[PDB]
Amino acid sequence: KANLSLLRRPGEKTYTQRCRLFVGNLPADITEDEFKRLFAKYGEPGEVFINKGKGFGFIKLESRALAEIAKAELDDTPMRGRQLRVRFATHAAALSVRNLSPYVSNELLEEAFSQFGPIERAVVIVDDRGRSTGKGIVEFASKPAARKAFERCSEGVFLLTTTPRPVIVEPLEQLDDEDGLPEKLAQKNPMYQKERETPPRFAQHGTFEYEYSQRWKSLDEMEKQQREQVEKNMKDAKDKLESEMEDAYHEHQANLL
Amino acid sequence: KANLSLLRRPGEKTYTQRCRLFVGNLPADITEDEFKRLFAKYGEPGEVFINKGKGFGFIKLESRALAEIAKAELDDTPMRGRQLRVRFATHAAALSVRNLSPYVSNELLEEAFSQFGPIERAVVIVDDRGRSTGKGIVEFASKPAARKAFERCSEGVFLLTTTPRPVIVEPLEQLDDEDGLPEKLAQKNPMYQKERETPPRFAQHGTFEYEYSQRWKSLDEMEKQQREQVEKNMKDAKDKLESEMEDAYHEHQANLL
Repeated sequence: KANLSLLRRPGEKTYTQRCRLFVGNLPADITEDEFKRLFAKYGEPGEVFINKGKGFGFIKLESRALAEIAKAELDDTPMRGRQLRVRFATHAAALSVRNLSPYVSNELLEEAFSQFGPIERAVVIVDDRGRSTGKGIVEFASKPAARKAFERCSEGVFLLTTTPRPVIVEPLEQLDDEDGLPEKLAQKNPMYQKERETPPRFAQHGTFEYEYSQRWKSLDEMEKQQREQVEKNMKDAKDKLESEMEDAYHEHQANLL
Repeated sequence: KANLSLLRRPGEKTYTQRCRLFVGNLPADITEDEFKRLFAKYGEPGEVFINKGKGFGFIKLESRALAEIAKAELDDTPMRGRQLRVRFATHAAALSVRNLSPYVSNELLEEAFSQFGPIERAVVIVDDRGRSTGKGIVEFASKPAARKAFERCSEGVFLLTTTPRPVIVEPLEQLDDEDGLPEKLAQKNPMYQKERETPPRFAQHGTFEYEYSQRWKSLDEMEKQQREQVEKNMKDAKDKLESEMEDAYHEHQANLL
């Protein structure tokens, strides 16, 4: 109980953006001291922010594990007749990385990107078999550090290993698969009422909806084929570049024998 | 303490695949009764599986919240000199859904797909602004139920609302951004030693690595443009189909005046 530092993982930084919780649906009469009291069981807080009138707040805890337990224990709990909503806040300094060679590790990715500023986390995304997907995520402590990493890697050629594969850096798309789109918000849409008139169904042959849908599916099948062809054409161009460059290199070494 | 049912969220099913934890690096002398004792604090277990010789096990807890707390409290804890690894198991019956209209909700998606078998969870993926991305996830309790949903929606025209948008059902790609690719596994690769010889760097002008990388980047820029063009061409074909079908429908209604 006294040593909460036991929840910190090896090499984990403390009070990162991954330790930040959002709390929504707070009663309008909440105080900052009361909001701190709600999280007192989870050690010393880092940043604390409350917006009384909109009933929401932010709090940073010491470790990811502490934040996960606090989220699990406080989410959907009542406070003066309001069920609280506790969620992890969205990361404001995260970047996607791609064109990673198969031997690039989480630690190498962190070493490399640390030159642009302090890293909270860097990870190589792997498939169900543990093989690299060639993609990764880099999370910086601040937005300027991410912006430098993004600008420098786009302007210059950032290489991680002997084999010169340039890292491609792009902003990370932050998507929500937790709350998603609840009926309560979809109801607010003006078309919703007319849209729910026809329930879920399999379209019947000899109807306009079946004809339109079958034709739409054939266009979607065509799009996938065209996408797959572009990928194959450009992969062939990339492989031809690799061979041309290796031949030019071997011709150079020959001139130096 | 006595009523663990308080951690179950509204409408949440109990003992789902989302309540299943994987535990790795168990000592070779573990017993099933001892493995159950490690999780006794987290209520009655569901399915329990242990493989003694490989030092791993699976356990199902009552609610997602219970599983998150157990994961957070037991991960990286010592057991007879071995640090345990606790993770959420991968879902074995999950499907991706796309071409969803903007007023399709999590609840509608669940209602619809429940005809193929019991649903554990169905969710519409939303962006940072809460707007539908047009994509969703459907998690079934069993593999045959997912296979039916996948086969029927591919063969037939499954529609969710009045506006006939066919749902496109595809298997969900299960990727790992938690453990990723650690150095300990990348080290096992035969090229790793030769690959780490050249440290992370910006390539210098007037080198073969700079020339190859700049040319590779221009081919990657070309691929993105070609991908974006295919998308635009096929979107124009889809929009033209929508107009042709609406005109054919209005011509039909005219014949019925």
